[PDB]
Amino acid sequence: AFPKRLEYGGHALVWSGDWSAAGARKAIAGAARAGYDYIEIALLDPWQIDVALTKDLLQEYNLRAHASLGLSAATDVTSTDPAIVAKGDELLRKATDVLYALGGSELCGVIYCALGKYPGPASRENRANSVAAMQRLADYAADKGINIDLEVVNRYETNIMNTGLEGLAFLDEVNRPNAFLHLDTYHMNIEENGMAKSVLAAGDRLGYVHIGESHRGYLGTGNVDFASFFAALKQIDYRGPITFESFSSEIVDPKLSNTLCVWRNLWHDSDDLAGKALEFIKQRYG
Amino acid sequence: AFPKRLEYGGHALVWSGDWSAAGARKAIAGAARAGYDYIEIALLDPWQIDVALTKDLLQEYNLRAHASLGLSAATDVTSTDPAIVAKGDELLRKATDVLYALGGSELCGVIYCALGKYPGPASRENRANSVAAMQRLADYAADKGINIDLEVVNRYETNIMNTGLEGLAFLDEVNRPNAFLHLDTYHMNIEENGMAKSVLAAGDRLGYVHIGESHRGYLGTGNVDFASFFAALKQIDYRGPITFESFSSEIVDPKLSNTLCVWRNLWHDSDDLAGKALEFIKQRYG
Ligand SMILES: [Mn+2]
Ligand SMILES: [Mn+2]
Repeated sequence: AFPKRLEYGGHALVWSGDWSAAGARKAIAGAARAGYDYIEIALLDPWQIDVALTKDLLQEYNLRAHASLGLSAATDVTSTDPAIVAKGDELLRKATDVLYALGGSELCGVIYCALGKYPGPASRENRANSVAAMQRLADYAADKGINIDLEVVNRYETNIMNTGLEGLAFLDEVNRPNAFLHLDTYHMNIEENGMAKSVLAAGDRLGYVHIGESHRGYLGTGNVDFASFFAALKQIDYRGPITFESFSSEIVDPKLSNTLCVWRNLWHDSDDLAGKALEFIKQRYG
Repeated sequence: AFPKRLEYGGHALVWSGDWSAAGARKAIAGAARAGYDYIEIALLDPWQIDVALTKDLLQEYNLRAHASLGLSAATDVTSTDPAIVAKGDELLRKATDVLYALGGSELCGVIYCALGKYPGPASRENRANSVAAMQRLADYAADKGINIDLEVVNRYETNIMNTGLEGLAFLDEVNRPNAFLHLDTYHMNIEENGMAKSVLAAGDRLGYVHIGESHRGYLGTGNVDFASFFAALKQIDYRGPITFESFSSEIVDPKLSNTLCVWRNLWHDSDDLAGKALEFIKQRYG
């Protein structure tokens, strides 16, 4: 395990739909302006990012970076197609390399399967292929001082693990010291038996947190029991990354936004949303 | 509007994954055993129902029947392909005919689009095509004393309407006296700004209700603010069908279950689930 600290991050797609030179400056300036400790960069295509320019931007705005991504059908490490697993391994190493290059310590999100709506349930071979891939990734990450955090997402985004309890079981099969559980209030709101059970069960195994409202808009305008969730984090004295995650048709990444079915505009003012989000969070945890 | 009354029902998939002679009896017996007033039949293929056998089963167990369905890509009434919209019209009239033969009064569910994940947001033409299809269905249903209830579902299941407010606007465009809004607490838990706003807004336009827990499992083991929702229903003095809807890998309809991403086993004992659900509901609304 590599060092974790209580720090507050904003997801790139709060500010930018793409990670062009401009997009990168806008998001990084955005997060720094709002008072975030770090930006979480979406690395669905880790070859299109200008790492040197991004590194300069992080220096310029005195801001840290972690990275999240979701694999695609072409890079699905659950695939019983060895070629498709190899493409996944290759993308996760590239993502790890980019993250290392930016002085990052956390690779999180849906890194263990294709992000999206599977047409049917996962076979044991799908899960087995997933476990073996996170072992290979954890071993590669470990050489570069990087922790991986597997994000438990709802039934429409993965067939592998939809609850923290399922994630902890999968993690025990992975059995790597730098592999952790990643919980997201948005996904918890759908799948979990209250907002506390998975956090209490995780303890030190919880390595990353996403704060998202039930509809993924303004914090406090949805159904998520944040009082419950933040109570649970306190009970295990959680000290790791907490990134605000939000999606509106206002800022769209052609792939990720349609994958996440972001059909409505829940906000327009990135700075208002991000500023209010960090306030909301620090009021209830810190 | 055709007569509505405050009556309690269970969704077929609580007991049975198919509507074979055996599956129909199992669902109807299950509903009757728990003390439900009606069974809600999933009619995704209305041609496969043995209507006489089902009619005999309802008589035998002294149970009423309502019908819910989702369209598929092949029958999507939002399609810009006129042949696909005509297929939709044809299926919805077969569903209506079936319901009519069972002496039914409510065709509800995702009757206005293909149930599932859309690759992108709905155009005005998609919505216009939908409204016109629901107008044609409503006029056909009216001749057979059948109301249609438009079920608002989360972003992963439709790109047409994701909140009650959006559903009410769609509903006003349809402008038919036997057309109503259908709310489902499972979908509400995701998309809605609290559990009261859409219900207070709907008043007499709310024609049909589904009771689903946040994870579609045991009522009261999830995140759904039922106390808020039932307080809202009381405010508008709702007197219509209330269906307990639940999905577990324990009982699989090969199509519906996978379309709804039912990866997890949230129950095994249909009778225990269904019995506790009705009690839970009648305790909070009666
Ligand atoms: Mn997330
Ligand atoms: Mn429903």
